[PDB]
Amino acid sequence: ALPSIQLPVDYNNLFNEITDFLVTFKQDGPKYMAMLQKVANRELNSVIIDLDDILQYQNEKFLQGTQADDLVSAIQQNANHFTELFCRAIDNNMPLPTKEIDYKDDVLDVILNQRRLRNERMLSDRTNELFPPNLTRRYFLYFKPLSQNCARRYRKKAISSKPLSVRQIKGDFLGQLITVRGIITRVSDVKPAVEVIAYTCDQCGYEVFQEVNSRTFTPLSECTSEECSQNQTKGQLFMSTRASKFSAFQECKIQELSQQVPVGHIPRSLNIHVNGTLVRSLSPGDIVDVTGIFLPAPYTGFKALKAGLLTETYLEAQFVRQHKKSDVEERVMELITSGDVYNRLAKSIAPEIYGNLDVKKALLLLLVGGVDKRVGDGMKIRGDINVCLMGDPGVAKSQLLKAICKISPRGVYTTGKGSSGVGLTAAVMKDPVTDEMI
Amino acid sequence: DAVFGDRVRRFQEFLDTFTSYRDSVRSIQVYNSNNAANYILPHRIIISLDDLREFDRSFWSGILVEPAYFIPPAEKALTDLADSMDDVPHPWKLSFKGSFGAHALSPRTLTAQHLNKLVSVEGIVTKTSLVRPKLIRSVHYAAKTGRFHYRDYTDATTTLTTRIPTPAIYPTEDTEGNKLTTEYGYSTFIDHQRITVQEMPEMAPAGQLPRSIDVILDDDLVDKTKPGDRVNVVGVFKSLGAGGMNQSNSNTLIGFKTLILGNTVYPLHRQMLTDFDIRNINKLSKKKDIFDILSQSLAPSIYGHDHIKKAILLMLMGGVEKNLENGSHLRGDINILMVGDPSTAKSQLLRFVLNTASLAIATTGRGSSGVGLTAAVTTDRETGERRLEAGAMVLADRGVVCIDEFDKMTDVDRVAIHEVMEQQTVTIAKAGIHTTLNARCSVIAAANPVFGQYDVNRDPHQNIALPDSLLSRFDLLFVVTDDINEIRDRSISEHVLRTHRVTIPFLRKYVQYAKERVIPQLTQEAINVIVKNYTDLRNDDNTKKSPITARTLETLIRLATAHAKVRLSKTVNKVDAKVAANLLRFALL
DNA sequence: TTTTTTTTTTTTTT
Ligand SMILES: Nc1ncnc2c1ncn2[C@@H]1O[C@H](COP(=O)(O)OP(=O)(O)NP(=O)(O)O)[C@@H](O)[C@H]1O
Repeated sequence: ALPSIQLPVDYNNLFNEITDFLVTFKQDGPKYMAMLQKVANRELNSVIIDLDDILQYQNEKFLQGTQADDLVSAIQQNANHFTELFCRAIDNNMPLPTKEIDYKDDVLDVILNQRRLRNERMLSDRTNELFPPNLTRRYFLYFKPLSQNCARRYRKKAISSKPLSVRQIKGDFLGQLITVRGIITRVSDVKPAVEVIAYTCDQCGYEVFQEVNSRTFTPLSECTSEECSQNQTKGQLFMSTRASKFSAFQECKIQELSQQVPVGHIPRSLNIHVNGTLVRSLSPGDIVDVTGIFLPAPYTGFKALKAGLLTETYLEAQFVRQHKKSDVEERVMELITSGDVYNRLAKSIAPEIYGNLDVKKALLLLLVGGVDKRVGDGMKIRGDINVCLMGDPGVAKSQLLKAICKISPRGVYTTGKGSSGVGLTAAVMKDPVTDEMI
Repeated sequence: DAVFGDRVRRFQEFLDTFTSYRDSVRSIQVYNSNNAANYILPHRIIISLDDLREFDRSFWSGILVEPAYFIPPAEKALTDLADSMDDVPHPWKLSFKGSFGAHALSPRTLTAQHLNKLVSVEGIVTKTSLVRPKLIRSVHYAAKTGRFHYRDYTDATTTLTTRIPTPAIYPTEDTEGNKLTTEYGYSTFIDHQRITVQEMPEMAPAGQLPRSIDVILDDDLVDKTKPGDRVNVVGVFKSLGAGGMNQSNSNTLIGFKTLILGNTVYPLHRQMLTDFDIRNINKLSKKKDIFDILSQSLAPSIYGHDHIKKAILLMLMGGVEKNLENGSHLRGDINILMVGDPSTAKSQLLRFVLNTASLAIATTGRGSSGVGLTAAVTTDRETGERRLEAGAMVLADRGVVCIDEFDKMTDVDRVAIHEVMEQQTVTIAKAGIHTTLNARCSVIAAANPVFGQYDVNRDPHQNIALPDSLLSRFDLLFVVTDDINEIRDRSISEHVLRTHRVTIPFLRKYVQYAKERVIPQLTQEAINVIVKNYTDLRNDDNTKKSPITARTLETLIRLATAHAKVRLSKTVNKVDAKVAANLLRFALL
């Protein structure tokens, strides 16, 4: 019944290494001692733990002995447990006071304050097994990748590292923290999810905390509390939505680069979850180096349908690196003193296309447009320059527009089909997937 | 299962005797660690079955016959052996070859006896049920009691042998009740797939239609093969599933849908040039009339039209490519169209571009939905996932699309056809997934005169049959007259009569090589001429006919570049441009 | 002990 076999991997000492990893360090006082505080100080939420300093810290833990067991490779080979352990010890050395906490001020801050004060005080009357550590956090943990120029220490192969295609993505990559690159598509809107989630009880009260594990769970009422229980008959209990905590969740698919792919083989988009402070980080149609923990989430179901179990998996967000993110009037002041603002900047329009600066000349009128006017009643007199092109076939006039919207403020580059009637007139185009009728 | 070990110690003798397999065995065992010295190898081995009759025929036959009783211990034997190999610093797999067989058969037929036996079965790949990774081994970590805990899950599709319904739940707090966390990044997941194969349509016996059957692809076999490819697929044909008799449902005759597990999946018709061959490729490459030569051999029956032939080979190279940095590409592949009175051999001419060309797929008019457009397989198929599937033009990526009656295609298709050529991609909004996927393709078609034989009499305007931007993207429009010369007609007759009554295969072996080695880039010598030529066109070709654009000049680039690959010159040269100046004259006159 | 499904093809129609 469930055979069990030893392996070189042991969490026991690694925990200790994590304690010495945080709050004890120099090269980057250290970053792990007072920034952790600044989280407990409530000026910051995201805990950014770099694979960089895991490497440099193993430079402190090896070279520079005494030698220590593997980290970044053990990390990216598992990727999930290291947020449940490396982060769990953070509770121990976190600064107490910390500074200027107040209470309310913040809503629910007094709730949890008086949660554990009414908890300990109602536990003080009974004494005259505790709210889980994940309940009080208010900080997310984000690992970031090591490319790296200092990964060249080197551990060589162990670096991924590479932003491989989803075609390159494999089944052995389950439970592996990796880099992936690709376009954002459909980017589900941010929604709360859940975390513990304390449901109150009716007669003698108390409380119980149902862990939030997986994607779904069974709700429960009965009575757990010994006093409402068995007398009489059972204390009723309901969920308290202000006793709940919600981790931030926005799931977004990321499509393949399309040049990563073999010539046939339609693009394969992959499923990703967002958690935490990194919410809102990703917007539609955006290429990014996205690193994250990739885990199976079966099933619901179906079930006996699948078989084999055929996981279907998903990705969770960890880190985001996005490609391509007065003294400004002074930056303008070589142009102000340049003279010939109108003809010169008219030459500056689409410098690629040769000839017909007479056309660019009017395009210049467009980029600025203006000024409108308001008649005082009022009804606007444009104010807006509607100028059209002509002649054919190619001319690469498309380039004139192509650069114009690329540069001109709030531009829309369109065509006949192209932007439709409903591509121009707000209607009720049923929303695909996430619903509905947006 | 003492006999299970008997198959192994029988085959154990086969280990190291003969040892000719251990070379590649060791090789895997080395190149893996050589990638481990870097700064990827599959675990499985091709075994020519041919050798095994030289040890045990008594073992031989059953390998095909009852592989469930034979292949898993020899499977174990590969692993056993390789494990006995160095060094300390996985279940593996097999393929074989054939050397067949009974068991030689095509997918058109199968069962009864053919079931439960190793078989090689070949053909068209469709529709490509798309990839999802699959669960196999479970693992968990107890605390504080620690240790390491695990399960092993087995689907009916895994291995061969029937086994108890393992699925499907995590062991989850095995006694004593200690918490057990999933080991992710530990426990095993092999990817799985099910890929049907349609028998070749042309080898179909009668009016009866093509029948595909599925074959499961585990581990490596996935992503090896796209739809539409000719593939010999070998493996063991499983009897799978309940007979409807598992339950009261359903009371009926029907049942036992079945497929083939494993094994090899070879593509067929790349290629293999050795040395002695490519030495001929280059020996011929030295000769300066070879362009015309290669052109003539294209159409064994067909009369002349050598300018069209040349044009075709010019499309057969691909004419390189150049991708801008941080900007849109300059299309290098060549798109042409044929037009003329019926019996020009235009369709039949397309059928030559059917075989030598190394893909792509040809179509008669219709066509659609959106051709290469996926048209959004709906809904799902399967497990709640809406899916796309390879369309014609997509399947044709980096290959030859050909069209019978491009004039007879819908006006609605034409939209995406513009999208096929300039934009050179595929935009999909339909349900749906918004992917823009590369449509880059070499495309040639044929259109008949809109009205009768007036192709020659009427102006090109109204003779187009497919205006307008469609005309721009075309590198060449070829008017071919059915016009009569009795002088010519004698010639027309005799070769046509000796019909029913310089080598092409090598031409494919050469073209393929000229693609990857090498791209010519450019020299200014072509440039110092074709410019003069283009302006010469604009100041002249408008005193004759139309059209003229910058694009038609960009074809001078592509044309010259095509012949540049034909010379196998490391660079573009002036005389190649002279080949272009040749081709466009006859293009418009 | 039950699970869960709207495009694409063709059609007849003002
Ligand atoms: N050298 C040749 N030149 C022309 N036709 C040939 C030649 N050799 C054979 N043929 C025959 O000529 C016919 C060509 O028909 P073809 O024009 O290719 O089909 P099609 O164009 O689709 N019919 P249509 O659409 O009306 O033009 C076939 O029957 C060929 O076998």
